[PDB]
Amino acid sequence: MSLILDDIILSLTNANERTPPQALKTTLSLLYEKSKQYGLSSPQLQALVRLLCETSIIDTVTKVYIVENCFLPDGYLTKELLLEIINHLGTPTVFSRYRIQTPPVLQSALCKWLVHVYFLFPVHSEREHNISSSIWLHLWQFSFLQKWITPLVIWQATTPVDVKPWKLSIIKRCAMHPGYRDAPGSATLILQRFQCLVGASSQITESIITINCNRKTLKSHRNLKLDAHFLSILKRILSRAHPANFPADTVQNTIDMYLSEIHQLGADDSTVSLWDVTSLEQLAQNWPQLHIPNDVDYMMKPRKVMSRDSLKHLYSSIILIKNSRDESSSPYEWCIWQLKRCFAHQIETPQEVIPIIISVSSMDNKLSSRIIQTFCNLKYLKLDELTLKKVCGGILPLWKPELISGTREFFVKFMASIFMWSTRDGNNCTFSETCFYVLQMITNWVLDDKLIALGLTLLHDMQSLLTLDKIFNNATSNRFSTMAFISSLDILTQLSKQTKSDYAIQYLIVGPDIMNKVFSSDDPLLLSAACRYLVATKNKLMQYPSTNKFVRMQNQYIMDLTNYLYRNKVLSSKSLFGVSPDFFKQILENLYIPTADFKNAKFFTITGIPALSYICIIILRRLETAENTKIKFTSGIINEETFNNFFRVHHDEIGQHGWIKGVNNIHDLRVKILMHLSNTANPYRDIAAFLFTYLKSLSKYSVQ
Amino acid sequence: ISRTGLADFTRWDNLQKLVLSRVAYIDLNSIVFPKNFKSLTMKRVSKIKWWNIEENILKELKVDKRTFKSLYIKFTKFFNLRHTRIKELDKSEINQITYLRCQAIVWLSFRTLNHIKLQNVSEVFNNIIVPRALFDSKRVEIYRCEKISQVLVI
Amino acid sequence: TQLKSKHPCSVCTRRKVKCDRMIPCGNCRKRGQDSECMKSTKLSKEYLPDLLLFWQNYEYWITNIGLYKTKQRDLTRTPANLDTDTEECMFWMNYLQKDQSFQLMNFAMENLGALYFGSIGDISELYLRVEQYWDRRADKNHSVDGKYWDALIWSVFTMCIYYMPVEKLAEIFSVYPLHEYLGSNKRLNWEDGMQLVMCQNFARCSLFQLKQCDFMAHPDIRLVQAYLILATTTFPYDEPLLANSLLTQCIHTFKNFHVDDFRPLLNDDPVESIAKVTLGRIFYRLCGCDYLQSGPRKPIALHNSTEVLYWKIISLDRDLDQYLNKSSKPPLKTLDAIRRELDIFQYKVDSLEEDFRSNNSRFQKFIALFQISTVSWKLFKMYLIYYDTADSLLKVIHYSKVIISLIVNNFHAKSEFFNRHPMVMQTITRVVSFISFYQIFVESAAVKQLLVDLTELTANLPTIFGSKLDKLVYLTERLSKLKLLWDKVQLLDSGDSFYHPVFKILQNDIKIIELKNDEMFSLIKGLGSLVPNTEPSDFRTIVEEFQSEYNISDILS
Repeated sequence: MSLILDDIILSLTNANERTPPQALKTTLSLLYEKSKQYGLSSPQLQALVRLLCETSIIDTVTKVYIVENCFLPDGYLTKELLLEIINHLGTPTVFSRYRIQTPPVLQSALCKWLVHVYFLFPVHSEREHNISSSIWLHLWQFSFLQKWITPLVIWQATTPVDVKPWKLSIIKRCAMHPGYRDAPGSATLILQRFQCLVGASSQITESIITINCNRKTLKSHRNLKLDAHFLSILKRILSRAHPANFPADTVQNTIDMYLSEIHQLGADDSTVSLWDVTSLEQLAQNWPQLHIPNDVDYMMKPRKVMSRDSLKHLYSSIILIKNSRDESSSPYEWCIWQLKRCFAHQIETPQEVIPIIISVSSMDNKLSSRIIQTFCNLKYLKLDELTLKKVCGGILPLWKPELISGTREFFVKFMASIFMWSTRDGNNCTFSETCFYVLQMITNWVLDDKLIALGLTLLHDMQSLLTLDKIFNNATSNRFSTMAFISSLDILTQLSKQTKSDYAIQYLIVGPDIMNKVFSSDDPLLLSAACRYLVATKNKLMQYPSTNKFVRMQNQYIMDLTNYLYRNKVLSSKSLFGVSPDFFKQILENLYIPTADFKNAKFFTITGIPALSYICIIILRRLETAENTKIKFTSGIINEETFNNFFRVHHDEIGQHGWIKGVNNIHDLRVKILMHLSNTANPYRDIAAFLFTYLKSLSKYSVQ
Repeated sequence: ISRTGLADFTRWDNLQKLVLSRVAYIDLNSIVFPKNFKSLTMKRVSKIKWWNIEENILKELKVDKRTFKSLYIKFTKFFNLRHTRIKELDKSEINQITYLRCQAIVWLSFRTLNHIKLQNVSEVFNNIIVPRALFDSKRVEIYRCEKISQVLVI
Repeated sequence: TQLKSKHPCSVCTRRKVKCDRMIPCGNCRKRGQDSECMKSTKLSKEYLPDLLLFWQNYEYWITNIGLYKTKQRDLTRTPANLDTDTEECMFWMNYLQKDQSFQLMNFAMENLGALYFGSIGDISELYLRVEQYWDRRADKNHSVDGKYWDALIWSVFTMCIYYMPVEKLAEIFSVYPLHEYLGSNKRLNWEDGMQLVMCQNFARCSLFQLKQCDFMAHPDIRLVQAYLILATTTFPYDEPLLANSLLTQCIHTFKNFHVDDFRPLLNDDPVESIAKVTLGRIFYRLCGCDYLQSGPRKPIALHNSTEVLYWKIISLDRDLDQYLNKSSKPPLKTLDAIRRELDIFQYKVDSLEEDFRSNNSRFQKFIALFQISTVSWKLFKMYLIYYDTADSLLKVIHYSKVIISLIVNNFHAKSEFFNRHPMVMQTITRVVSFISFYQIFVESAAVKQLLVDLTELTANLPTIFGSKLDKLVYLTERLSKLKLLWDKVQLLDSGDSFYHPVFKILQNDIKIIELKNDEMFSLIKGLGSLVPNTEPSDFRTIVEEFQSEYNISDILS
């Protein structure tokens, strides 16, 4: 690609004095096509522009032609290439008589080239530009190239500082000089350009009127004629070399406005305050010169829009970019001081301060660590329960501490403080609500690869406290405790699905006798979670041996749950939830039933469980309306004694229509309601799904 | 050995002999062996937990453990050791079909094991159950086990 | 979204303000009525791949085993062989005459080529043996060497009659003397049954001579040669137990020679080197018959240009069917590997142009052409049955039509015995069962026209196989009735798996066949001293009605 183009330039440099008949022309001919195709990057141009002046074997006629045609730059052409051209520019003298003189026509052609590609010049560091501007002004005094650097000098000098009286004297004297024939035309535009920079400049208008001409040539001198073919290829070359850089439309536009500037001549650490900053684009230029006036009232108390208030929240952020964040930062102390006042109610009202500080404290997790660690105290809860609750919902689930990895021991003591606070108070239900946010935070710990075991250990201590008599009960309790517990089971269920986390399996496996509490409690939603957890657990624990503590308690759960749900053979079993079945018997004879045909079979089944008793009736009533049978089910509970008595009374009418089709007895009924319960989408589909797998009779109809 | 709870060697499909030395606590329930695993030798091990096989025999027998303690009855002269005592399950009380079921239970935890060796142990927190086939071939080596009280052969 | 019709809701065409094109209907969802959507045309996927996984187990335990290699016999009812009860074997020998047998040998010169040539070679020397056979009959003295040639020629006669056309049977044999012995009707001469019942009697004559020669104690190479001829006909499929025992003895006698490399040796004798070359083609046939007869019954297994080409073609088919019984998933790289050779070895099949003047060349070309077709169908069905590649659906259809038109092409130009080759059933039984199983779950127009011409092809086969023809149509009828039961009963969706009565039928179908191939019940009986809930609803009636109507024990003889 560009390596061969380097060789072509090197080919004209490696060989000298050969004087071939056509080999030199062929290399130049190869340079004609290679220059436009590959762009002649800046390092190549520096060697090429030095080669033309170094070697005089090639005629100056073709030296101008290659500058006009081959010099189509795609590179950055920094000041190093321009300095080499500046070295080529000049005239021989007594001091430089030994140095070979470059042709003046080649210098004029070279001066014509960078004018076309001035738009590609680097954005200067405003340190060597003063040297370059003086150099160009000194080079401007040569007549053969005065007509081409004159449009250039108009361009790089855009400031009142660049309008220097010593530069004014040189430009004016050349026009006043008789032996130029073009300086009065050249000086007039430069003086006009310098006029618009400094202002009125009554000294510059008295010089122009002395050097004024008939101004037809000035009109022609105002217009700068750049070759359209030169720019058309240049636009294509620039786009190809650098995609999404130097667009062709803007490259033509940038040249045009540089040309229009010449036409307009005839018609015509530094401290910057953050208070006055309004535009982010200006802020980008002001970034090296940004300075923040230290005022605490504003920088947090008032975006895609453009305004000073658009950068409002960014002001609190750019200072953290300007200087490293620290605990002594004024914005970081304002929130704590405002927070300190709001708990003590020394502020006017805490309601409006919270949303702004919460958003600030939502990010900057290292800062949020300081806020949470100091205000998580028992004493700070005594002042007001609601204000502690509000801040628990903002910064708890979004915090991931990595400073010491020893904050787990602080939470168990502090979490128990709220619980103990709720005991003697007598409930408020504020303990369960505060736990749910911690569970959200725990999953954030679980999501992170670090401290996976640390988070799981914290979760286990929650279940022991959550499963106490006063906070969790099947007789007198709150939905808050159960709804907090059902979310915890989903965390472990989701943890089982993840395979990228290689954690400790005893953490996933829940306690042996703690599942008797969840199973015995007749909360229909709670029982749904247990079936999901049991099914997901059995997906794992397959490589474990037949004899093991983890797999023995899992099989015990499956057998006990099915006996309590559908098997209806608890008495024949040896135990149920760690309780001997004969204990159940003793209660039964003490219980009274007006007509006890099958006393034992009514209580222990899917229909007899109080959690799933009435929802069983609801599904049946839906079936009766859909099928539109002759007789509806008048009873309120489904059991063996009601079903046969219902069929025995209407046995004459059973023979012709009976009941809903597809069912012959109660045993068929108990599944038919479950088929609908499994068919529809509802929270207790999970109950039927669990019972399908471990019923071996119905598993036959499934494939494999 | 089971620091992470579970220990397996299934991926080592060609493993045949495993040697454990200078380990404090080893539980055989957590360890999972491959299909061709045949020999297991342990030396200078502090604590050992044998396979938890006793209750599985109890369920099949449906006999109380205290009553089962009255069931067992006290070639081995070639390799008798004073440290332990050899006890066997009685054949008169157990039916032949029932006895065959009892032997099959023991082999459930003895899938492909052929050689077992005990050397310099300190305590075993359960009854030691070994099949009659491995014991009668002198492939059960309870050596320097002065702390082991009894071993049951079924 | 899966929109292929772009046709409006028919109920909603009444007021067609909008059409969301959603299933069942966006307008119906706004209307909240799915029943009204069902009343219209209006133009469930996770059960098809698992069932295709299950199909491989089904066809291995039904078509391959339980239809051909199964046999149920009770020793108590079966009468043992007694003295003076072998006169039927002698009667059939006396029925054959000296002149009649020579015409049989003349027919095998050009019509039975590429079958006998693999094992016995030319029959020119056999013409000398048959002349000696008639002379040896008069003499009372017999020799073991003489009896082996006696049994070998009788094996050839069984192969000749099984293959010669019915019209050539009339002028060679007189059916009248055969009526009074069999006791059957005199109205039928050679149409069906009579020709078949003649084949087994001659086949039993060949085995009787070996028992008369006491081959139990005298080993010879002719024992292997005789059996390989019996493998050309349908004899092994009729008595799977007899053929498996005979194959083991053939392997036992063959392994006594202990030949590692069968290539000719320059340092050995020229006749010995030649004898080792012709022993190579016998070994290849033994290896081929081992794979063709592979099953749970036989536990002992043993591991010129056209013969080697024929053998390694079966080796190509060996890799495909090894995954049928196992539940493992073959890797894709080896699964697509076979195709890159399947096309190059089908290019060498048609490399030999033809030779129309002799039927020997035509038959071998027909057999070779049939080999590639029956293994390409398996390879392309291999794509669908595990990977569900879209392009394989059409190719499976296309290759199945190739064997459809290949058999019917043989009925037009004096090649009616071309379709009597035993393995033509093996190819067609697998293709008619897969499409029938495919049509009960996926309905397509292309496959519908593919089933109608297959069931007629089975009825067009020659009626020399007999009972095996009647068993396959019954199996297809049972599969045809399943789609009548699949659509009538709605599919249940538990959320993770489907439950249908037809699935129970398929799973219970395999269990019964596996029960028949169980020797534990025979072991306890053979000793002679050690032998003396929660069913949901309305599904037992469906499954038991079909089980009572159609029983898989019917296809078992």
